[PDB]
Amino acid sequence: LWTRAQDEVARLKALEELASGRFGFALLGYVPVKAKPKVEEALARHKESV
Amino acid sequence: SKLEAILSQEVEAEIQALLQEAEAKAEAVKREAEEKAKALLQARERALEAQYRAALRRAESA
Amino acid sequence: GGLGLIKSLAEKEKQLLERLEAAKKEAEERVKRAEAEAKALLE
Amino acid sequence: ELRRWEAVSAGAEHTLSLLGLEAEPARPFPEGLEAAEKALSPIQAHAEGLTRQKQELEEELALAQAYLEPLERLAALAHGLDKSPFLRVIPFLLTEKELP
Repeated sequence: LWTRAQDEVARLKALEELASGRFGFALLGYVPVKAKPKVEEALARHKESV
Repeated sequence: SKLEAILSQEVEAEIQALLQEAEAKAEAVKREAEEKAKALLQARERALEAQYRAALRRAESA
Repeated sequence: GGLGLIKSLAEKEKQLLERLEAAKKEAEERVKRAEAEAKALLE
Repeated sequence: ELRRWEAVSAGAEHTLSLLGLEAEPARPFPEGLEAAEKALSPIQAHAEGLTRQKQELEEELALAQAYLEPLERLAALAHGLDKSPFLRVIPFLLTEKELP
């Protein structure tokens, strides 16, 4: 329960760093070049392949 | 882009749905008032028909 | 990129909200015509 | 909802602290917030009542042991006028043999 609550609280606190576009949203950050395939595989599970 | 297309699609579909919901509810409101007007003319002319009946019967008796 | 998403989201909310209020003004015209026909039929 | 989940996490941390266990990470428990709160609150309430009863009983045992034999000796000495309405008995756990 502490693990699931820490994950949900992390998602909630990370939602505060977002940017809203009046029923629109985006996220920006940094990621290493060696994780571009892992980031693409994570983005493969997107709703419309965002 | 594609994201502009899908967000414009969803917002346009929901303002379309708002149009449909609001105008259907407003027409369902107005129809009862119009039928009230027609049936009120019916009952009004029925009461005035009773008045015409009273006038003919009293002219008969006189 | 980031600033491209900034510009795109600004244009997104601008054009979608402007279409929204244009459609609600045409809804206002529909309401006006409907009560005009209502009062013409009642009179 | 974020405040509710944060309060659930803080209550789980306080329950683990009162349980004596440490914050060890593991696999999460995927469920709703209400059922997880209902599961957490039962164990937290049982542990809180047990810890409060244990702390109160330990304090009571320590306070009883601090003046156990002397209260018995003073009551055995004052077993004739304990609550008689003519004489108050000031008892004092005082120092060594300087009774004058």
